[PDB]
Amino acid sequence: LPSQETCLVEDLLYILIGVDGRYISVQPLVGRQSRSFSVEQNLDSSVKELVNRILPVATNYSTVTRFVEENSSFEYGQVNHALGAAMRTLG
Amino acid sequence: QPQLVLLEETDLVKAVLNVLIGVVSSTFSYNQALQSFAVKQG
Repeated sequence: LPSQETCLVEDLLYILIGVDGRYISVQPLVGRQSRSFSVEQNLDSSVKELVNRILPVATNYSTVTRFVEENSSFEYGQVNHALGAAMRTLG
Repeated sequence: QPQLVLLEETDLVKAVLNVLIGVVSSTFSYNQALQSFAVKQG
């Protein structure tokens, strides 16, 4: 059980950066604007509810990274170009 | 009604730790129909 927990905390660490995890695969909705995470099967529902409350922070991180990389497609002189690049400083 | 032989005491002090934060343990089953926690009966 604790080795499978240290299994999880590395798989948690992989999705904080915006990177595809080891046992958590990412299914793109329209290209990962909203990420449907596929976590591995459980042999214990105790740790399943622990990872379930963590994944909304990567759901919200996927929207902002989708938008600030859409600002490269917004490549003009506009206030959206300076807003999202300041959002990249927060990222 | 009998179910089976005893668990350990160190498993108990971790199961009470999970129900306080709102996470089910191996002995806790959250029931959405009553919005309550449920321990096994026996």
